[PDB]
Amino acid sequence: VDDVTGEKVREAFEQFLEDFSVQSTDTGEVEKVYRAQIEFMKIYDLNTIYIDYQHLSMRENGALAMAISEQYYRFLPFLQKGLRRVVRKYAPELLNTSPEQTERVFQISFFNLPTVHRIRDIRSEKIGSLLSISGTVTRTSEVRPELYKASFTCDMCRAIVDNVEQSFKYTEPTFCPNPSCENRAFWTLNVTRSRFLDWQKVRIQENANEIPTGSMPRTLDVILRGDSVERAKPGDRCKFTGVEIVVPDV
Amino acid sequence: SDEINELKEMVKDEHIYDKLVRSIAPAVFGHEAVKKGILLQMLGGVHKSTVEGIKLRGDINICVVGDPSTSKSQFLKYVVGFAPRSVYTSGKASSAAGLTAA
Amino acid sequence: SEPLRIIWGTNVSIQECTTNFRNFLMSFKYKFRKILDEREEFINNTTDEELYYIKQLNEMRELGTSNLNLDARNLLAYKQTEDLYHQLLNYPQEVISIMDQTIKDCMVSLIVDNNLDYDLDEIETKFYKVRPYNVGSCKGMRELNPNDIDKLINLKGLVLRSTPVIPDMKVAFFKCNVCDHTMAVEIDRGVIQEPARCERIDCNEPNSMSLIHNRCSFADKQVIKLQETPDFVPDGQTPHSISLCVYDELVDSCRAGDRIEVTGTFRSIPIRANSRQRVLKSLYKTYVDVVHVKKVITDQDLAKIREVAAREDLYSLLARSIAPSIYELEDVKKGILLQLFGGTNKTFTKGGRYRGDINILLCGDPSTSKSQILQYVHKITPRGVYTSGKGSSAVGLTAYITLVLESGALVLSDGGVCCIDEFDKMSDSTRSVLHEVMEQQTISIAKAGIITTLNARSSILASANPIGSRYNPNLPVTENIDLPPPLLSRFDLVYLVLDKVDEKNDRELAKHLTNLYLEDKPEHISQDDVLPVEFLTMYISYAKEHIHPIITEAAKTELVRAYVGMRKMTATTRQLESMIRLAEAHAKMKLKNVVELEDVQEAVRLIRSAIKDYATDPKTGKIDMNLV
Amino acid sequence: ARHSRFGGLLSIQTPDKTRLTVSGSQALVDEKIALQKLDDSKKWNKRIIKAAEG
DNA sequence: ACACACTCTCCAATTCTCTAA
DNA sequence: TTAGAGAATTGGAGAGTGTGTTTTTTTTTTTTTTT
Ligand SMILES: Nc1ncnc2c1ncn2[C@@H]1O[C@H](COP(=O)(O)OP(=O)(O)NP(=O)(O)O)[C@@H](O)[C@H]1O
Ligand SMILES: [Mg+2]
Ligand SMILES: [Zn+2]
Ligand SMILES: [Zn+2]
Repeated sequence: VDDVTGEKVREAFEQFLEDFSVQSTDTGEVEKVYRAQIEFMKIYDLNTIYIDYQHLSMRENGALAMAISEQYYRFLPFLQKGLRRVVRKYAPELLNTSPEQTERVFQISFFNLPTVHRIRDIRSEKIGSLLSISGTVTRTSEVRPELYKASFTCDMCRAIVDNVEQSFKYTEPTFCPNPSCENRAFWTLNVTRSRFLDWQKVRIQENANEIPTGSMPRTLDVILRGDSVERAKPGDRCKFTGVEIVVPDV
Repeated sequence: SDEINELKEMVKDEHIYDKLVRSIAPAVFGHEAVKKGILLQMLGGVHKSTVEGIKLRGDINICVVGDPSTSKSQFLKYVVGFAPRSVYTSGKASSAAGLTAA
Repeated sequence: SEPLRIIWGTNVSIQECTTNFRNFLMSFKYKFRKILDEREEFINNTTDEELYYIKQLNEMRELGTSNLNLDARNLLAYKQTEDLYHQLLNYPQEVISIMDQTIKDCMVSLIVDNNLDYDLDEIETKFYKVRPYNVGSCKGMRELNPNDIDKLINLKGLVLRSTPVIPDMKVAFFKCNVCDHTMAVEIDRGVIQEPARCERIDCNEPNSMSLIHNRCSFADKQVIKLQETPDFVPDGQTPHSISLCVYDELVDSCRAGDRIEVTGTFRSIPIRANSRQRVLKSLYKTYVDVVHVKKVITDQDLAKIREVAAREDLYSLLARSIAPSIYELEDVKKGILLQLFGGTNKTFTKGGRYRGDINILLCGDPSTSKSQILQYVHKITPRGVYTSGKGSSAVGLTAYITLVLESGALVLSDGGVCCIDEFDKMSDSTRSVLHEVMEQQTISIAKAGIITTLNARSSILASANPIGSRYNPNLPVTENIDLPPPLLSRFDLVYLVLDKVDEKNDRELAKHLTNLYLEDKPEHISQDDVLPVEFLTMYISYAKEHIHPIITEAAKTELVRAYVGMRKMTATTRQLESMIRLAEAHAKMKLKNVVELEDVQEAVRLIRSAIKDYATDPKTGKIDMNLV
Repeated sequence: ARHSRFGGLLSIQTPDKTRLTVSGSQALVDEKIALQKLDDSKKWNKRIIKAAEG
């Protein structure tokens, strides 16, 4: 079964990356800034791309921006698929990270959203939407490796399982793929073939000047990944953007 | 570029020192001596060490004593409202653990 | 004839409840309620004939809002719903649902029948909810019994604390691991109805579907802790508390120290012995499931307020009406009235913010009725606290580490008045806490694991007796009061009240107090003309919200002159600011937008009168008792 | 409109005075939904038959 | 010993195929 | 064209087996001995 909205969003975001076609800061000449940003990334072997929400707002009567805003968690994989093709088209040197080289895990980033919420304004109706938040940092965790994609091999026979997907808990295969063996136990995680990510936990509390009458400040836990770990510092004031999520009792 | 131009323009002035002293804590009437002291603390001295490895302190500590209604807390309020790295604490409502580390 | 729908275990038919409530909703008019009320004479024939709930529904449509209040007495006024009133109390879960689906259908019917421009899809998308209230007599928290389970209840109390918002699941989302088919499933009775096999025809496989947490749908839940009011506690015992569960609209409504009345179903549930197994305990947990919360305008109100403000005797009228049964003490009453109004709050782009609040100290002889006055202020103010000197610690008065931070008296009292009695009994250690809160109206904290600053826009009203416990005329006034100068400098008004013997005064006082015992429950009152407490509260509240006086140049000249007069001779710089603040409070009380010469002169006069300055020896600082 | 644990209980009486029980708040008002929800609880489905390869 | 999770086994319910009237 | 006799495939009833369980601060109110 296939989601048509995802494919149409994918190949519309593709066209935005191709031909946003803003004119120069000094002259009436088309500049194509996002293609230039891809070239810049190629020059310096970067892994993240920044997009302006105002540029997306004016595109195609705003429907694309609405779909990205209200259903970010559904559409984020399709946005990744859309960007991969464009980088292949104009800068295939960026697709890889001598023996063979694994693929680059690109990160899309957004800024200049219309409004900033307080920690006190987080409510369950907004789960999975795109938001921006501000507060004072009070604690930070050390950087830890998070398992992103896994690969296992069987003890009772020479067989391998690859690209197993994790979500919130450490997860392992359901069968031995070789039908000559039935053992489900004694898997081992191949640290060379599997892939990890950088992960950091930080904790924030409300701005003192914003607290309402007779009340006290609430707090929140925030997750940082990739090239943004250790950017935050205790006692500083920061502004964040991302999506709010819901975490189980593992 | 415009920031550099503005900074150069005020750097060139003959009367810059007096204007700087006069611009600390605008709401407080008089007490130019304390304002001058606050400016010099904010700028600070030069940190250094000797061949022996001993360090020489490069910064300035200040204390203000006064009888009531002398507006002495306004200086602390201005400093904590202005200086980029600063914290305000009350001697009654704080602990040694909360002051250093816990 | 046909199958029927029946509330389980009742033989009540849903058709009758639906039709009766529809008829009530589309034909009730306010005049019927006045028939149940004491007189037909009250009726305004023009207004009271109107279809009240149709008017409300039109407003809901055009204001874009989703909830309808309903006081249950109207169900008794209309003849067709006299029995529905009882059925509501006995079967709330079913009856309330019936009412909801009635209101939504009526809203649709209005736009399609009156053929209006509004989007039908928009109205179909929304949820509409009734919120019944004023159901009957309130019930004591300890007197709820196991025969009240699942019936509607009404409670009064005070709010202790609220937990943060909890996400509550409402719809589950499944996805097939092999073929990527998806299904949305409805949650009822807390159990997820997971499919046995993937429902796509060609992928009919077992264990094939799986849950996706962050594509589910959730709703807000919160728990509020309500405490028993002292009016109901048994003799020689301490108050109890009960927990309220609240959802969606009402979630963040209420703060610590609030005083409320609620309405909700009284529920009970089992609890498990361990998290591994289905074993339940024999005792059941109990709680309340609220559907409405209430705190304990018209052109006629504005007309009354403007007309009262035009009276010549207004200042004396308001002052003698805050505490009607207390004899004389007019200057004390006046100062307290100006504390109630307050100054104006000011904030600059730079140079800070300046307090509008007034601090008052009452000091003098025993039996002078100081503490009796504190009772009136504590009950008049919308928010506030009363406490005693030996009852208070430094932590309890401000804030408490518990890792979480918790509120004390001055924080609960924010925006209100904090009454402190036996002020002379608390230690110098505890009193030193008040310096920062009175000067800045903020509380700074720096302890293990917590460092922050909190707001405290709190007015202090204090009561004390002098050193030696009776005022000694052989010592100067500052030595009789005996507070240290850094703390005595922070009060806007300081009053001396003295137990001076005089036959003229004593006969009047004796006649006043003995007159209260001529009746069982007295109707007698000290004066012919006083305002009711409700209307007086309305006046003060409106004047606080709408009026914001400014300094006139004339007022500036008089303030400078007056300060130099008190100064040249001790008056500190705070005497100037407190004069400004008192003059502003006086201006609000007349509903003026400007401070004038008259207001400045009243502020000066009241300061001179409070500390008996005219009777003070200007050089020795002693008071001539003969001049009092 | 209201949450998943608020729900009351419904009874439906047939001809010949026999009664059934269903839960949830929408069943109180919508008989079509109640009738459909009633049959949906029942466990069995008949198992099924199935052309091309190579 | 008392609820649970998981494995094993046998038996009959079911549909498919062939034959003759 | 119906139907009835025989063979093959599948479901889950239910029986069995193994398993897990009880159980150094830091902050704040109060009493007591010590200078
Ligand atoms: N002017 C008055 N009007 C009304 N009651 C009065 C007056 N003067 C004294 N009383 C009565 O005398 C008693 C005063 O008690 P109280 O309010 O505690 O006075 P106080 O100033 O707080 N004295 P103390 O607590 O000893 O410092 C009460 O019963 C009052 O009703
Ligand atoms: Mg008293
Ligand atoms: Zn194997
Ligand atoms: Zn499937």
